[PDB]
Amino acid sequence: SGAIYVGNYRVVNRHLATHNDWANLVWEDSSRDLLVSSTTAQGCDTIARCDCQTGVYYCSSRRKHYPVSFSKPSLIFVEASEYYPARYQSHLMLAVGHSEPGDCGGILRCQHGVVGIVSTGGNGLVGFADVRDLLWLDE
Ligand SMILES: CCS(=O)(=O)c1ccc(OC)c(NC(=O)N2CCC[C@H](C(N)=O)C2)c1
Ligand SMILES: [Zn+2]
Repeated sequence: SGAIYVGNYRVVNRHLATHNDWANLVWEDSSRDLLVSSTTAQGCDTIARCDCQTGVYYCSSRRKHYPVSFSKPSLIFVEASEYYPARYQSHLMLAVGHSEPGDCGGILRCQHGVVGIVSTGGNGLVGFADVRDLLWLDE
């Protein structure tokens, strides 16, 4: 679990969105596993606007942060789950690191701010949904 709070927006994994997120829907994209809902309280998180390929992510299944080197956002094949059929997920960044399904939502950050959230994983792999291209999160 986990979310990003910036301005009047809450960014979460689309597969973990609540009834309240869908009732206050701003934008969603199944192909990216992202959903953004509106909030009444002001968020203070900062979104990175950069091309960093190194950062630190929070891993809840270890209660620890880990440094990662990650690939540029791209279309990557993701095996079927109870949430989605087998498909290509877009804007996904892959890295070597520990992750379990419940780690989705953990923030990945670089020196410029929030880069994305955990969205997929594998055997010694962790994948992050990028949010740096969503310029409207700041206006
Ligand atoms: C044996 C567990 S594992 O295959 O290593 C593993 C580690 C980590 C994992 O998530 C961090 C997973 N689960 C997933 O990647 N997904 C399930 C939830 C929806 C995700 C999506 N964006 O489509 C895909 C499996
Ligand atoms: Zn950066």
